[PDB]
Amino acid sequence: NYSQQQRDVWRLFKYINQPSYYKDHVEIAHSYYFYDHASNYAKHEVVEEFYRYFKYDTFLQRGEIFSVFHGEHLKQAIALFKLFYYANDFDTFYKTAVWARQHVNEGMFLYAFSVALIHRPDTYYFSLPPIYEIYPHYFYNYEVIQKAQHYKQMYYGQDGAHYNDRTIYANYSGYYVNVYPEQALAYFTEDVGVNSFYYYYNLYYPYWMSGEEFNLKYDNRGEIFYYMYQQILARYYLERLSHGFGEIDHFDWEVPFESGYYPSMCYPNGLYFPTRHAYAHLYEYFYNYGQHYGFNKYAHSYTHISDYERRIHDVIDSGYVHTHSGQKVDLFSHEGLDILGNLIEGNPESPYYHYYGAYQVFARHLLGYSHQPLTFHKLHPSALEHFETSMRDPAFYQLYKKLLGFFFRYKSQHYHYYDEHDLAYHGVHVKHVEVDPLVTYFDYFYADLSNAVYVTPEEFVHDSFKVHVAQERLNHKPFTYKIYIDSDKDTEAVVKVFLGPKYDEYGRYINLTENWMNFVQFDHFVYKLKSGENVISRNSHEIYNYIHDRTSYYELYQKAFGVQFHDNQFFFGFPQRYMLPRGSPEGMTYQFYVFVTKYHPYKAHASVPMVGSGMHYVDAYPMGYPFDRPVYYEELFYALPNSYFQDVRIYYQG
Amino acid sequence: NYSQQQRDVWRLFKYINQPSYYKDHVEIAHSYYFYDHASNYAKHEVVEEFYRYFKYDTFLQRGEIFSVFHGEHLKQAIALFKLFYYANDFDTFYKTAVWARQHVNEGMFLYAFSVALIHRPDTYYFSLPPIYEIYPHYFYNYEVIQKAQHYKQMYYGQDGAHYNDRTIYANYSGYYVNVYPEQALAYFTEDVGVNSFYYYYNLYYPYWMSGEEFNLKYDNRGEIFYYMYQQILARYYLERLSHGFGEIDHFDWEVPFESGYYPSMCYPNGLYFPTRHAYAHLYEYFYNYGQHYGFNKYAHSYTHISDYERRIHDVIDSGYVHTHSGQKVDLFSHEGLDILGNLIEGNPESPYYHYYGAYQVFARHLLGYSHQPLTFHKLHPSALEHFETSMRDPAFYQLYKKLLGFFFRYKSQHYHYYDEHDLAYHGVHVKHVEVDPLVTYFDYFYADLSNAVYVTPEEFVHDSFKVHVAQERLNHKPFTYKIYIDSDKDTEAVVKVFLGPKYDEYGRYINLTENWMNFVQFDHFVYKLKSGENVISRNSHEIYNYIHDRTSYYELYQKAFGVQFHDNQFFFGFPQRYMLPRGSPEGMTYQFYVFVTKYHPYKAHASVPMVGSGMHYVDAYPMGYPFDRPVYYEELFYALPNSYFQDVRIYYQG
Repeated sequence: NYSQQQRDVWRLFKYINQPSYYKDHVEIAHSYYFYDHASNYAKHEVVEEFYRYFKYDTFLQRGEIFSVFHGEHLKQAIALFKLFYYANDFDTFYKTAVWARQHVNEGMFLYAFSVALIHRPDTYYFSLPPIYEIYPHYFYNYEVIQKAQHYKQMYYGQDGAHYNDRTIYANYSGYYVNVYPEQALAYFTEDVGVNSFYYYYNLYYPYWMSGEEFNLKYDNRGEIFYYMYQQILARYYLERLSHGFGEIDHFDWEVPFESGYYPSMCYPNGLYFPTRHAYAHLYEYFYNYGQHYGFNKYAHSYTHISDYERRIHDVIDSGYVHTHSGQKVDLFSHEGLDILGNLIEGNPESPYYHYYGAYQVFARHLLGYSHQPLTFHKLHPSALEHFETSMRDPAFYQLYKKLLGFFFRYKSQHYHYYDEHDLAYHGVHVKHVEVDPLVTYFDYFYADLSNAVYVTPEEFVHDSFKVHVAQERLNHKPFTYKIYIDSDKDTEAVVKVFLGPKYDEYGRYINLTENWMNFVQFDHFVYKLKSGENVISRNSHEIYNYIHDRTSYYELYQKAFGVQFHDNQFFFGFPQRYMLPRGSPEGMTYQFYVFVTKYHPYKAHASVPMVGSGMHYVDAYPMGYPFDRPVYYEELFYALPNSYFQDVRIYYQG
Repeated sequence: NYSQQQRDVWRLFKYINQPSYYKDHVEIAHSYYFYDHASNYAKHEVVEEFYRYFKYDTFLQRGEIFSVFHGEHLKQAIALFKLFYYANDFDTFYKTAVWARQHVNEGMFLYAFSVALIHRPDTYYFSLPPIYEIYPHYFYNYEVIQKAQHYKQMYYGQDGAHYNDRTIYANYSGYYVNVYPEQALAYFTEDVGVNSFYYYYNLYYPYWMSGEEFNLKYDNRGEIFYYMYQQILARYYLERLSHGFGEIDHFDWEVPFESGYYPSMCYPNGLYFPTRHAYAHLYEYFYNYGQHYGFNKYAHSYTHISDYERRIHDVIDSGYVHTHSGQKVDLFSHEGLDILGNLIEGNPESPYYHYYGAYQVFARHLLGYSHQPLTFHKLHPSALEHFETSMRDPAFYQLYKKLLGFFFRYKSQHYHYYDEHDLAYHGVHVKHVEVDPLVTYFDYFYADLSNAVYVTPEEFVHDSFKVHVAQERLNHKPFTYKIYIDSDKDTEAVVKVFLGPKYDEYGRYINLTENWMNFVQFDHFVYKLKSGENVISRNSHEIYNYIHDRTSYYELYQKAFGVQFHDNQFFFGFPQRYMLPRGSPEGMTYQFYVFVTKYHPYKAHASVPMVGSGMHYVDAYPMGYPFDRPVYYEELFYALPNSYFQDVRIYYQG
């Protein structure tokens, strides 16, 4: 049944670094042969491609590091995902998944299987075990994995109820070593929930998936790319303001990269993560000094980065894009932001991928600053080269701020600033907003770390060994804010609440003209107004639209994890405990912007909740609609009756 | 009388940038002739030297910038000070002062006159008008001086009670321009009181005054140099911790100076203060690029700095000093810290001035980073080259931290860490300490800015024009702390209270081993204990021993300014309103260390309160006695019964 399919899906993720020792899994893997049948998949091309990869010494063996930002790794993972996705029936998909689990590389199998599960018509609504639990090596410092393995080695017969079911109290990166100050925001950048958010966003909309083939173009994906990255940057800026940090550092490709990253994580094969030192020179000569290369295109990541940056600048200035036809494509269309997002991201929907390329891929390779692989099968990728650990690197935020500057330039040059009438909602007036005291504190979070040790077959079958990891994760006391609206008739409005800063780290007031980009979508719902006075009450545990529209969320929770506050993986999901940025004992001061507008339903492609169905969104206004473009008159945003600015102090206790 | 002499002394300081238009002053200057008499001064050599300077085109004319860190400026100022000081009777001193006022350069006259007044036997107890009022061009941005001159130009007959007695609301450096972040602590570094403190300290113990000739060796001057600069650095560090800043930046002479200084002040001759840009190269070539020099020793300030730093390193490592005899002088004596202070400072008491030189002079010249003077009479000095504006430059604090590192090295290598017995005070026990809530806030301070404009003779005589400047200066609510001591007999003890940080800017606990240098002397008094329980009550308005022992203070206040909270100028004087570092709304957390010890009277050379008389001090223990040397066991300082650590939160309101 659906419950049994869910349980089997979860079973498939146990002890990924080891072969599946379940009897059914072993039998299925040893007896099944995808190429032998070759008829149960909707397409024979996908199976033929995967067979070509698998047989003729062009496949990533078990035990090798997998990176989705390496070309051949990506090609093989795509082939496996297509094999999983084009299974005519779920039974064939399960047999293929079991075989791949037992035979295909661990990281490659995990990525292909996850993308298939979120994207398959049948298994879209399947919950997935938290990634930080499945593959913990990417989420905890090696001082935690090594301690878990200490307990595992010591747990043998003697000393019962000792070295078992033990809680490892992990610290964040800067506890032991005095790492670079930017890594002081380690409890946020290295939070398992935030990295899970980024990883699940990339699972939902992979940078290599084509919107024509996989229906991701009905979700725009360019506006998604832009809005998701801008919201991540804005939430990071809010956290930095909380901790007294300033705006994210600006960096030049031609100046030594002033920031260094010292990861504390380790690969399951005993290989430590690459380290980027302070003031690292990013030039071909310096970042390939003392290396072989010769036929590695990533060795020249600097020249490719400069080329793609130049091309993006040119297309944004002109507003005219080059296509394979070499013709003139208008970028001023209604969906010009979408075209720009596809162009910059590098997804198969890019106007000309050969010309604009994957700027982010080469930027991550260069800023990761690790040795170029001697061979395909001997690769040493950095944090920036994985989705699960990208947010841990400050260079991640600096790189994507450099990217979003391009979108800001496009909007500034080609978008007309909103006037009073465009934002006006005649007959609606937000009288005042009351928000309960916003308090943020730290609490311990317990996660099943047992997947980081090597279990014996009996232990595997019975899960006898248990080892937890406890981590201080920011949490907030539940709050409920009220919105009072005085309408003129029974209209159907859309309410959009934003969270942004009012004062910078130096206490200076930030004008909306230089502050529109720092606003974080706090809630985005639809309310049916009535003539006269209305009161809108919203709880903290009812907000599912943080920095992202998730309208069909919680119906998947009520089914999969609804058989509380359990890692969803449904849509993207920002941690409910990280919604409010850390405050101060005195209370760092932010402001909430409340907006109300008439309903504009989105062009939903289909009713079924699914990636690419278009059912995600609330309204058809541009994402972050009031602040999606530069603001030329702050007093205009203050004077709108259907708007309201309200100031709150978030209090940190601990 | 004494009151009339005080009033005449104050009159001498009115409108320094202009000739004295008082009738008596003009008559005295025009009729008097110091060389004509040549007998009223105790020495004919001083008058002959000043005459040689004054006549034969080797004197600094009126209207030229004066810098005490220029060799020939310093020589001329010394000659004038010696002329003022060796006046056999006060009447001759007054006639000479009037003549110099009307004829000698303004800055040179002001410096020589002030040093003479603080150092003369007769006029030691004379109060002096606040320096920030006498010569405001060194204490306020030019946007204030130009506005005062606007009012002065507009104030002519018409528009009465308008453009007169006007209050100019001045802002600190970073209000208009987005200057380098280190200048964010502008309300402290640019506070008139703090700069007055430094200027008056340098008036009291000039770097060129000989302790043999002027009795400054009975005040050690080396321990004074060290302790004053260390306490200034520690108070600055406390302020930085308050504002979230860290430890003072360390800089290498061989790396570009990463910090830049943009002063907003202007010279009275319309010349703007030199600016040091970010990442300034300090090498001979770079900081003399495009300049003439050729016979300016300060052009090679870098080589001299390196030489003197090398010599200081060598003497501290060896502990053996080179003298004109070229012999071996023990630096391990009881007064070895004094010898080291004289050696580093460069005062005439230096063991061999030719060999160790004035490291601070050349360091200030190099870090000031201004054009080398084309001529003696055309000089463009920086903030670091004046005593009144040194503390405004972050390079000041970085330079003197680099200096005090030398003393730290000397103490670490050659001083034995205190044990339990050395610090023990048997029979004394500090039970607990109660300190009232420490609250710091901002208030407006009004200073007479009228000395920055050019008045007509009638206006000069009647002081018709009045223009004030209002500035937000940190102030604290009055507090009273209690110290409970349980003694065994009626002993006579010395109480030493220190203020230092407990947590750094990142919330980490600072161990005493790395925290002994950050403790600021809060109070240092003597109490006559009694057998059994004692309670010591001390008010905030009774503390005169902040970062400096001033035992004979307030008897000069009760006479000169006692005919409240008026700028003293007596001894050094840390502003009473800046005693408590700025807190936070949540409350930045510091700690008070309370120490009690048996009385060790200082070797007072004379009873009369005076510079060089030795009457300044309380006890004969080394300055900052508990923390004058590195701490090898913090638990030792915690375990001493006669000690006590108490934690306080200082609350910022505003």
